[PDB]
Amino acid sequence: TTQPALLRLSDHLLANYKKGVRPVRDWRKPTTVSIDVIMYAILNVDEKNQVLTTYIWYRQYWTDEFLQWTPEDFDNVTKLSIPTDSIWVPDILINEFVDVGKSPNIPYVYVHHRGEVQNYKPLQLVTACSLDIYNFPFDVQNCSLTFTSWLHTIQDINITLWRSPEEVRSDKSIFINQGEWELLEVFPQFKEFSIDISNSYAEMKFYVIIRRRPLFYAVSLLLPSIFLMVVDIVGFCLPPDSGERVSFKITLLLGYSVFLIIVSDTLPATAIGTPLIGVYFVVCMALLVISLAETIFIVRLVHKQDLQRPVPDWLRHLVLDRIAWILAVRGLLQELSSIRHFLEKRDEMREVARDWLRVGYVLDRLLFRIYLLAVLAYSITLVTLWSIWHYSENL
Amino acid sequence: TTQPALLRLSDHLLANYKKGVRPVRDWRKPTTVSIDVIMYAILNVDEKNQVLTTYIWYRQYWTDEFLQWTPEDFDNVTKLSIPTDSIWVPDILINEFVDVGKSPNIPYVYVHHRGEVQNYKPLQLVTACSLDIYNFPFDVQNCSLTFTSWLHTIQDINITLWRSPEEVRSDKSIFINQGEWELLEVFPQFKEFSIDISNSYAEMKFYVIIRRRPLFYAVSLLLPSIFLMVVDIVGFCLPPDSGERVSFKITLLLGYSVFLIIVSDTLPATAIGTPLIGVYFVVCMALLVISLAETIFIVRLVHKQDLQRPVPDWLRHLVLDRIAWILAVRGLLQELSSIRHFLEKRDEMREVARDWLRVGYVLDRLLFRIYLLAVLAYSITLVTLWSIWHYSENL
Amino acid sequence: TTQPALLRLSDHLLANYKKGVRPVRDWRKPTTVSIDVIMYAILNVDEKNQVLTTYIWYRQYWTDEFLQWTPEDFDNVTKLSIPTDSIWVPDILINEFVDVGKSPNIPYVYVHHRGEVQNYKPLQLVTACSLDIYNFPFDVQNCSLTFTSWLHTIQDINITLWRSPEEVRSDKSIFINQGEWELLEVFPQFKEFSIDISNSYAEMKFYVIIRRRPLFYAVSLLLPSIFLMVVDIVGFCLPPDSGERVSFKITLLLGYSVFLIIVSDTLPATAIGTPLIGVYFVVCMALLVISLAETIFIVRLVHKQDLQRPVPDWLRHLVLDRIAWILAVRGLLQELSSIRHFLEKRDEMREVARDWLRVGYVLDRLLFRIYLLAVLAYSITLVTLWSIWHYSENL
Amino acid sequence: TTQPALLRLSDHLLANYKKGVRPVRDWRKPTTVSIDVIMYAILNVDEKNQVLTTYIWYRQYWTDEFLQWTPEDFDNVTKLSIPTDSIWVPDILINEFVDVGKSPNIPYVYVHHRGEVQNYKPLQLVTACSLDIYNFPFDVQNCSLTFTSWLHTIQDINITLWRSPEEVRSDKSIFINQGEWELLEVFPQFKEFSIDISNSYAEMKFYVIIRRRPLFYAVSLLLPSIFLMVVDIVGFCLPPDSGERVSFKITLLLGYSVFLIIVSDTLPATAIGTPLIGVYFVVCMALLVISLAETIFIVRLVHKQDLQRPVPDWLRHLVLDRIAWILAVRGLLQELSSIRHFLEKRDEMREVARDWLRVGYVLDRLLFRIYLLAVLAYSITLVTLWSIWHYSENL
Amino acid sequence: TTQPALLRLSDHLLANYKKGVRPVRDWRKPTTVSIDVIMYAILNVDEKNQVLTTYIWYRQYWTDEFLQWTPEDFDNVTKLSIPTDSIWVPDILINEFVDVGKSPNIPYVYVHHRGEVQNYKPLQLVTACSLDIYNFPFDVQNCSLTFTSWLHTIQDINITLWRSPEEVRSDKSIFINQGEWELLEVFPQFKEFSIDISNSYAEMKFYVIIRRRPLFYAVSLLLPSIFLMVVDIVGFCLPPDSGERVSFKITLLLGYSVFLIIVSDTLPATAIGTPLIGVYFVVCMALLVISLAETIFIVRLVHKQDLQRPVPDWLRHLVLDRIAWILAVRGLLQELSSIRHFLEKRDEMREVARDWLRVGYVLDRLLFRIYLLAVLAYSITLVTLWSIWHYSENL
Ligand SMILES: *[C@@H]1O[C@H](CO)[C@@H](O)[C@H](O)[C@H]1NC(C)=O
Ligand SMILES: *[C@@H]1O[C@H](CO)[C@@H](O)[C@H](O)[C@H]1NC(C)=O
Ligand SMILES: *[C@@H]1O[C@H](CO)[C@@H](O)[C@H](O)[C@H]1NC(C)=O
Ligand SMILES: *[C@@H]1O[C@H](CO)[C@@H](O)[C@H](O)[C@H]1NC(C)=O
Ligand SMILES: *[C@@H]1O[C@H](CO)[C@@H](O)[C@H](O)[C@H]1NC(C)=O
Repeated sequence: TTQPALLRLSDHLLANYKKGVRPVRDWRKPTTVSIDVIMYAILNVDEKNQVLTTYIWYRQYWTDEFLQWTPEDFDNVTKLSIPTDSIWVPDILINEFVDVGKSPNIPYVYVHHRGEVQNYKPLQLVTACSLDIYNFPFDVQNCSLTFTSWLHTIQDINITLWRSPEEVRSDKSIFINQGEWELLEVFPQFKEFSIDISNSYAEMKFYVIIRRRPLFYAVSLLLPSIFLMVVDIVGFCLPPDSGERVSFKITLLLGYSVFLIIVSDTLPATAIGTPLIGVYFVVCMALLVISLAETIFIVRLVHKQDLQRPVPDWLRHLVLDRIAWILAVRGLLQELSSIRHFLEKRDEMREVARDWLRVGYVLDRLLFRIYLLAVLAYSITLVTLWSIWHYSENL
Repeated sequence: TTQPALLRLSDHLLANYKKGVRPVRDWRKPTTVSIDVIMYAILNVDEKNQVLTTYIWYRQYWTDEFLQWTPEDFDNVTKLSIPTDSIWVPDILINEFVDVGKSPNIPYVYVHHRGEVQNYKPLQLVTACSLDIYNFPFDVQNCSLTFTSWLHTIQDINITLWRSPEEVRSDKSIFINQGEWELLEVFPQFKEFSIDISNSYAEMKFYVIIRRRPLFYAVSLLLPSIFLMVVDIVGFCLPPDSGERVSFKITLLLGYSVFLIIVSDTLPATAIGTPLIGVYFVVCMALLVISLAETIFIVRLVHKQDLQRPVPDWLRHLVLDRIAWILAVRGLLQELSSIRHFLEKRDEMREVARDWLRVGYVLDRLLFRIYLLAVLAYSITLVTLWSIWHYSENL
Repeated sequence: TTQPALLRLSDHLLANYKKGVRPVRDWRKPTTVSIDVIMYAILNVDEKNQVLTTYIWYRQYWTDEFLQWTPEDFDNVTKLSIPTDSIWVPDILINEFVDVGKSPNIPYVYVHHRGEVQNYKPLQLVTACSLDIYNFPFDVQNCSLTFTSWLHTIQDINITLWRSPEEVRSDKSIFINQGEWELLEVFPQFKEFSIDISNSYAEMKFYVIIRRRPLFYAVSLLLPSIFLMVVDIVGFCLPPDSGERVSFKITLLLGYSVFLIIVSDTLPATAIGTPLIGVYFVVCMALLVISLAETIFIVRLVHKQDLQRPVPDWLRHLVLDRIAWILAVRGLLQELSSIRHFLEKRDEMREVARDWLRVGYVLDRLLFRIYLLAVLAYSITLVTLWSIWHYSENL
Repeated sequence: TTQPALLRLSDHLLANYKKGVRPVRDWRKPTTVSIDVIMYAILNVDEKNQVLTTYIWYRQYWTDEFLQWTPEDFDNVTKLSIPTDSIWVPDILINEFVDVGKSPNIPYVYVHHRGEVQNYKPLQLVTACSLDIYNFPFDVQNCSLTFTSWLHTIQDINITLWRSPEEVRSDKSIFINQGEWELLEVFPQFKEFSIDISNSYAEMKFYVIIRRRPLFYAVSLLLPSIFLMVVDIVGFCLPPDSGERVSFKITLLLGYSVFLIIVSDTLPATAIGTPLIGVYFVVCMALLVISLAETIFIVRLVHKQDLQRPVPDWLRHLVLDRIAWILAVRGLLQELSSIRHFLEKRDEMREVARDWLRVGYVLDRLLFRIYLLAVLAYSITLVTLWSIWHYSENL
Repeated sequence: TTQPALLRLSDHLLANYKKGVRPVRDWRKPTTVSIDVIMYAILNVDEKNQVLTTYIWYRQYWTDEFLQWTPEDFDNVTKLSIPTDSIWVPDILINEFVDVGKSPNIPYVYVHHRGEVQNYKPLQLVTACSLDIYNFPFDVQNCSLTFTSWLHTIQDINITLWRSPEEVRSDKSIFINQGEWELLEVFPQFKEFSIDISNSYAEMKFYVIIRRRPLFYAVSLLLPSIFLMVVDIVGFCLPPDSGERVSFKITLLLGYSVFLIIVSDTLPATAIGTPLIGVYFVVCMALLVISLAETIFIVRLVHKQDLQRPVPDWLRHLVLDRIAWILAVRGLLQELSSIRHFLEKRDEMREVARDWLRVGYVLDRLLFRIYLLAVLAYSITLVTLWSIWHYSENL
């Protein structure tokens, strides 16, 4: 007619159309929603409140049996857009979410032909996830998102995947690669959910694989922790007996405590787990404290009237395996002989006070061995963490 | 007829239906809402603002006497879903809440048959609770949630439990066990509420039992506080008199103050209570300060012209119970005898300055006893706190 | 008739009813709103942004002359509930508020009989108040809430109190007593408000009296500040002259600075006032600094060639009131006499360097007096603050 | 008639009334909005994000030519209130704003007579402003608010002031004077805005004058910075040469660094400017560092084998202007003479090591002069800042 | 007619007008939206969450074929404003955004003539961007904003630029120049977007060029880092051998660590990059630590019984290139000769302990060379960063 095609097509469709009833002619046939997920960016991974922020491009389609027309009647048009609030829209929600509402709504949907309705929308999802930092510098996380209908059972709503699973697994078309986390794989999975003997529901789980970039954390933390070899080589060659070691070890302890003072403002906080690097740091702290204490005992003993046991019961264990594994003229001469002792009184002080450096080292040597074993353990665990991080790129 | 069943059933029901009036044919019969609560996760327990964040799956049903139909008239269908905003929905609210609004709405409800209407919805509840941290590492909390109608009295609205109470007590089907707090029991309870002589209301209280996981806090706090035995064994065997103790005790005091500097960033803050562990920490601080002061007095006395009272009035109390519980030739000889005194002047300095180590220990020994009693008290209170924590799993 | 009573009663009332016009038959009679306030909890008192968060149960009623019916016509029912958005609701707002919107709405109101309409609603009020912390540990606050209509004058809207004032003064039926602040009195007051010569408005002020619980702040702050007697008794009996005091006072200054380092994370921050306890703390700091400086001068003078003025002009003021208020044989003997002076050269060093401890104390004694006066002032002001806090419970 | 007056008056007005068209009979006449601004409180001045929070009581009126009636027809009533959402309301917005939405809406407006419509509403405005802290303790700020229509040009909407400008300049009727900032003047101003050659817009700028209260900041910051005279008088009279100054200056440097450690938690942060007081503080820090360094050189030189140049090229400049601006008997006697040198070897050590205190002071005296000039500059700039602050109350 | 023109024109237009259909008579012609962007202010650049906050004045127009009229029929009016919610409005969104919703809506649009509809609105955009701080003090950022339709393809919606590109490039008419960042260029760009073989979309990218103001950061950070020349000139001229250097270098290390303690509260935090200035700071820290260690070895060696290798294998490399690139009378005489050795025993101690200052400097000199090279590198990199910053103003 003279009326333009789109206006009278919308009049023919939307008038005498009841939004709020499931668009099926036979109620025994469930409606099928085919959803798709495209990854855009990873905005934040809190790893203290166990929640991550993500931004996802989302689309889905279903069949609306009451929106059908013959094209050549309405001037041969095969697609139009009508407002979302005037048709039936299913309720698809995420099971795990903390706060949603910063994602806007799109008030337009295509109704292509034969009832094909398509919805395009962005998503600002803040979803709870179980984030572990056991291997902090080299983390690989394994988070899930579940799509389902909160009310409709599987006899009313089915969920299917839009594309083939392989395309969804490797889809990095619009991802931002200038952040901190690197996307690896989005793995879809279908499940039937039921926690009671009456009703069952359809779910579509998406597993998101992310991986940290360790360069920043390596150059900012590991090399100052490589300085344990510096402290070892400055504490080894320096005389272990009374000298400047006590003071210089104290200064290095203050420095290595200032380092962990700075580090605590950068390492993540979590109330259920701690990084293994922190375990190695506190082990190094304990060994430094025991080293300082042992140096204090050795300094004190050989300079404050050493009365150590010559042959105590511990000597047997000391020697069993440690040495294997690791008129007035007469009065004038009398007083001259009496005052001649000043030379001895000036000389016999060092010989008194320089006794037992030999026995003091039996503990410094063992503690040096402990330092080297600790450093070797740190190196091997760092290498194996890097290996586990690097082998995760196969998926 | 030719019209499909669901559309004309919705037309028959919703047309000439007035939302806003209580759906009863006789106004003397109150409507009964049967509610249920399923526990999902404990997102946050603030324990500083006395509020916890929780996520609960919720459902309820009531009877709508104006939504009834004979199935075989409408093509034998016995269930349909209609929008929530087109029927009467009761107002069930939580008495204690700080901020709600991050939980979305579900715009669909089943109207099964004979007026059975079911509502399914998630809940993001941020509810105030009285959280105590007296036994911080081993806490067991006891929080409540109250469901009632804010306007309708008990003559208009009754609240009943959906399932049997035993099922609600032990329902951990969908709980997340990868967090910090562990769920123990959800105990329902019915009460009739009235704060005036005219109106009474129906409530349904739910008591949520949670329990902290102490592993993280134990390995991160207790063992550095186990190092009090390290400080005791390094302060005992080291000479108590003038030597290196003053300085070494000062260094340990700086270290044990750095520890509580770090701890204050991890211990919770509350303006109405403090953990008992903090009480033991400050007691240890006070004892360390008194030890350092006593060492300073002992160092000062025996090296700066000791003029202590030989037999003061305190000697009686010192000995009563402490020792039980715990031509020119003549001038030449004259000047030789005069200058012979240099040996004595060089020798009689140590004997002057090494007087009274015996009396100085009467206080170091007692203070060592005080340290051991404090450590024993710490150990026994830690054991009893763990026992109280472990016996709470029976419920 | 056959139609049930509630439905046709709602039809008779709400149909041909215009929401948006004040429900009076004669426009010269103002409508009267009778409000009531019940106290539930005090969620937060910020005392840095001068705002407090409160939770109040609220109710009010007015007369709607267009909602009237004869009961026995409509099957003898004398109460019903109708949606709030379908009738006229007055605009009652708080004058002082920072952010509202976290309190939900109740979409139901009773219309009892003869036009009696009742509204029940919770309130999440975040209202600005003038909070002072002059007596921080023992605060008693005096905050107001004002209820009025923002547009309607007193010729259109009147505000009256629901119950008698005495009941509102003492109403602690549902208060939570497990928080930090204690409720004392809610005092209603009526006022007529007008800031221009044309229009006047009706207000209903509510004064909320709250009171801090000082136990936590006392046990956490006062006793370490009771340790000023510890520092006084360790600085008094220790020799004031050159010895270990300079160093030990330095150590106590570092400790008493670490204390205020910790305290600054717990004391409240306010840009218009400071607690008097902080004034006493900084006075103690200044006195400690002046003590350390005076000890440095006394140490320096009596050990570095004292050339003080014997009788300067200050001696008169020093003594006026301070002492009241507070062949070759000849050469051989010659060289022997020359070398005999070594005894004097070894002995006359202490006598040179031990001059004037007597004059040094004239300042240490006065400064000790200053410490005791400062401690007495601290004690008396703490006692009077506690007395003012305790006498406030009469109201 | 029998129908009450207000209901049929509202029926006569609102029926057949089209909201959404500008209420003028002739479209060539712009509508005039007469606005007013009343100041209530200044909630926050961020001075780090360059934004302030304000609370303003607001009102405006315009003429609605379609809402007119003869009073004696409708029972002689000359005012009524009708809902805001049923009439035409202009769009008046602030040009500069960061976040609005915490101010509620008032759903009622008076339509007095002959089309006089009045709107009363509160405002929660968070507006960006250029805040400078050059004179932090004594700031006077100069912030603007602009009211205009975002779409309608001046041919459609005009903005006029309700009252006379003088009344708006001095209007402190409802201001809260218990905060931090003091209101001085609200200066209205009219401008015609146009950034293109086609369209012009009408604006009404309001300049808000505020002023800080300096008491808190003075008593909390200036007096500890008055202690520079304390450090000057303790560093002047103390011997400048080797003694206790190096150590005592180090202790004062640690104290004066602890002071600025505390201050950094209270001084405001701004990325475009710094207070001049901070400049004086860092100048004092630099002068203290140079003083400590110069003392170290002087201590080192006169005690470690001084080999300074006697007459270098700098001596000319040193003296030009600085001094103006500022058998066996023979062997027995031989060995006696040889050993007689012990007296000289014991005596000639001080005379060697006490050389050149005279030359060392040439730098300490000059640096003392620098300290006094710095203190004088600090005092004069503080006085002039106070004078500028005090003279701002004339407006 | 008697009815005023605007009311009946609005009646003629809006009645029988269907909002929700694209306003084209022929559906094969896409609608064209001509957009414009005007820059107002840069509120925040987070550079830790990789997001910036911006405020933009925005406008656009399109053609509405169903809103057309002949002017002289409706009393010769050629423009009117009608509510936005009563006509068709396209959906133009930004691809990258984190949170929107603090920008209000303007419920009025001009419909000029022949279907010309204009929309004016402000925008509060919080958009994600890739912010780098490699050259922190002198940053130039390069951020994008993309405008497109989220649903409509290019066959339905086209996007064109309102003005010429040159005007948009240089448009600083209403910019605020009192902030931290300086606007340089807004560069528009058109692109056709398609990530699939079926649908294509039209985009309009806007590149926003901003530039930091370095004055504040220069005066607050660079000059204290210019004090490395102060530390170099106080560590060079001071004797490198045993003396006061160890202690004075320790004090400078504590000062230069306090500086970076203060700096960490002002430097930005980013998990993907670090400023080069921080790299130079940590290099200076490492060199200071190695200097202190080398001084400790040199102090220890020449004072604790030096037993260094005289001619080790390292001597060849030491000398190859380093020196090029950089009765009783007999007994009386016997005892006199025996006691005559006291002079030698008092004299031969310094000569023993003053051995090898010559060899110790071979490392201090090299380390001084390292300091000068580090300072030169710092200066040249600062100059080149300033040059890159200054040359960016050409665009
Ligand atoms: C629609 O298709 C028919 C048959 O294929 C064709 O004749 C007609 O031209 C098409 N519509 C238009 C508007 O061209
Ligand atoms: C409904 O039930 C009747 C009787 O049980 C049965 O005959 C009929 O087939 C059922 N409806 C349908 C659609 O099959
Ligand atoms: C209402 O009151 C009348 C008279 O008191 C009484 O007869 C009647 O039974 C009452 N209504 C009902 C439903 O009982
Ligand atoms: C309105 O004014 C008229 C004339 O002044 C007066 O007679 C009449 O009484 C007034 N209306 C009422 C309701 O009194
Ligand atoms: C509109 O234009 C016509 C012809 O140009 C003119 O005669 C008429 O006066 C104009 N309208 C009005 C209201 O003046």
